[PDB]
Amino acid sequence: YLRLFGQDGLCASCDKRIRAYEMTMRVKDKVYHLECFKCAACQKHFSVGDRYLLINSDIVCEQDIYEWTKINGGSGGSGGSGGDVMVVGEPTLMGGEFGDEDERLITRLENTQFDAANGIDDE
Ligand SMILES: [Zn+2]
Ligand SMILES: [Zn+2]
Repeated sequence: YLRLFGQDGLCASCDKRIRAYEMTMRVKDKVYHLECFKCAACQKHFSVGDRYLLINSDIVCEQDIYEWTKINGGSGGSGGSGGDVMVVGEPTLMGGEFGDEDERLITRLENTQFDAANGIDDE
């Protein structure tokens, strides 16, 4: 096996290399671009905090979910449990180094001060 530069999670929708920009969440088996993260029936874009359903090809929003599955699906309960929905995860930049090379060569003590407010949102 020969090594490759970049990412191994290509966009199964547009068949393009997911690198540098990407800014997407990790899906079940296949990874897709943010711009490519649109509905298969409405072609609309999804936002963080909303629940999405992954169809045979692309993502299908709750707006056309019933009518879409009704035409290309039907009836049939065969398999091993199926009825879960996932929320669109926030984008995480691949450009982030988290290492401690300075504390491994030289040992130094430092004092840090942080202020916390504490409080949750309801409305
Ligand atoms: Zn793509
Ligand atoms: Zn839709």
